[PDB]
Amino acid sequence: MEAIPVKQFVKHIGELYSNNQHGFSEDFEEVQRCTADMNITAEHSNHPENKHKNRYINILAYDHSRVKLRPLPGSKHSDYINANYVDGYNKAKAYIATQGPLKSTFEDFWRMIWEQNTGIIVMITNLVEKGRRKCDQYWPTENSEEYGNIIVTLKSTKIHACYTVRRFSIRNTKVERVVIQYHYTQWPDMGVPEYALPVLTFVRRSSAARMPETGPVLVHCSAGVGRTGTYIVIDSMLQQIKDKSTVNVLGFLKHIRTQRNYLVQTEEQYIFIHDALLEAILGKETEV
Repeated sequence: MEAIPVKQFVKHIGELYSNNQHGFSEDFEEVQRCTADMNITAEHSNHPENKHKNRYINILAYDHSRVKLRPLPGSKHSDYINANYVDGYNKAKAYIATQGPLKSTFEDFWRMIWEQNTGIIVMITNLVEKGRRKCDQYWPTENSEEYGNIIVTLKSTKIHACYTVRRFSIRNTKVERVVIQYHYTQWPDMGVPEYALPVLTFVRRSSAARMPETGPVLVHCSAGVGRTGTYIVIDSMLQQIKDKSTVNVLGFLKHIRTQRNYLVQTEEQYIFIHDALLEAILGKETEV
């Protein structure tokens, strides 16, 4: 895959903006089309027994990269959750991208967290936005809550200007673990954040929280495609910049689009990614 030095990437961004953002439009159009003939299937998502497990009927999890739950007694499709492994920078399956959990999927959600050895949750949505339900509260407001065989206890809450951090411990009663939730809270009902700096800080801090060597970082918003893809791309590209002082947004995005549908869902989001990376490059840190 063809990466470009930071200095060239910065000039490339100026070019994508020019001529009424003509370059951004052709880029994203290319992204929108790039899997159209691959017949990537999602039969499980579409199976009538999993229907109520999906937040949106047209947002599916591709079969080849879906996260599978261990089967349950009783049960055939008890392995299904609307969630996919997604690659990160130099590390396959660095993330799980999933929808905002439904009440009917709370057990599954926490079971996946257990079975995957996930230690970090990144939540990029409020429970309700502009009066619309985006996600259900899958964690205890206080003290403990049991979700099937997993007992979740809220240990601490830290509220920051643009995000909140919650520390849980979770116990499997089939028979411990720390799970930390980074919840970005400052998000407009329409469009992308006006300023990238708050988002950059959230990405930096939530990303550093990833301890070796634990399971994939779970990233979700509402549908688990738009803001979720945006986060995955920014996080990955930042890591690539720190490592090699090179960037490749379009190539990386086309790649992860094979892993879950609609990752980075809108052209506005695609543009935001570049604005965010530009400000990261201008603001720091070494070898630019």
